[PDB]
Amino acid sequence: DWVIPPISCPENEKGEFPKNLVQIKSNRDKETKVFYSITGQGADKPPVGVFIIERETGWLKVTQPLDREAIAKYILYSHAVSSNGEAVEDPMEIVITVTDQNDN
Repeated sequence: DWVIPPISCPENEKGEFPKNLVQIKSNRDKETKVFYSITGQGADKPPVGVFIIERETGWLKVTQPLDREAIAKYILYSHAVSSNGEAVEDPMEIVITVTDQNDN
């Protein structure tokens, strides 16, 4: 079921950017295919241009990895819409915690 406010994002990820990190999960996805949207520091606010999400699949991808040395937990806001044409967004706060890279 789509119910998990907290999320995890690796740091110092190396490979091919932009790169995907984790899928998103809302809630209204129990009545109609809901699409996503993102806004807040990391997307539109400084640092602007870091995280990006697919309003269709809800895949959370980023152009820049995270850094525990800088921030241990990032926070973003998102909106929801019905792939049918009806808006179903709501002030949703997504919490993204940082986790040790695959290196350990």
